[PDB]
Amino acid sequence: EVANPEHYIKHPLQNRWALWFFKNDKSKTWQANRLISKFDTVEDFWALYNHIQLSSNLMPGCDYSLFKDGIEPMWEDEKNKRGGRWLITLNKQQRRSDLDRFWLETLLCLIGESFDDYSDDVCGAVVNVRAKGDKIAIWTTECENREAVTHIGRVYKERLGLPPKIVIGYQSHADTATKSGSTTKNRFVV
Amino acid sequence: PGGTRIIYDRKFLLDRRNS
Ligand SMILES: C[n+]1cn([C@@H]2O[C@H](COP(=O)(O)OP(=O)(O)OP(=O)(O)O)[C@@H](O)[C@H]2O)c2nc(N)[nH]c(=O)c21
Repeated sequence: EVANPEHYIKHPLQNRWALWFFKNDKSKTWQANRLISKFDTVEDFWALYNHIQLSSNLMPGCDYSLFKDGIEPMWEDEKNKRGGRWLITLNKQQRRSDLDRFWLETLLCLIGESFDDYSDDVCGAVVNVRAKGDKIAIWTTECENREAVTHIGRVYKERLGLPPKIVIGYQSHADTATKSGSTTKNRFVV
Repeated sequence: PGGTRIIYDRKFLLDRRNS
């Protein structure tokens, strides 16, 4: 009496993930503006994905964040404070043409562990829906892990399939401007 | 290094989007 798993068992993910939503209130503290749900199988990922609004359908000023269970989508978290992110800056036209598919590919890269061993350095990704231009970013745990960071950025850019000549940069969180712009630099580029 | 990581290719994941 041994049922065949492939017939009734859900496809497990390497990690359990949590989806977060951010609603700008302008007044409230950034943190006060929430967890949606968590999942750790392929089937559960789609069930959640299929019933939530596409990023392009969200009001400007909102964010979707998918992070490994236990890691809050903020700079202050133990797994992000020494880290950084690969930033994808989209123009206004790309909201229609690339925002949604780019975000889905990002999700597939995360849950599918597409960066091989370097996937352990991945914390999560966030998509910012903004009137001036949408942004997508994959956050990693340590900005000093060049090998991991550069390989992730390379595979990520490849997966998105955007023109190879376009360069993207990685910025550490501890380096974000604290003045009025103070030139927010990149530590790496690919 | 070392560890049986569960890896899924995009095609595998997309084929089960509706399943
Ligand atoms: C990701 N994040 C964003 N914020 C706050 O959200 C603001 C907006 O940061 P943003 O990443 O949401 O980009 P946005 O396009 O809204 O704005 P801009 O690029 O500066 O024009 C920050 O300046 C912070 O005040 C954050 N504040 C805290 N404490 N922690 C975080 O992890 C964090």
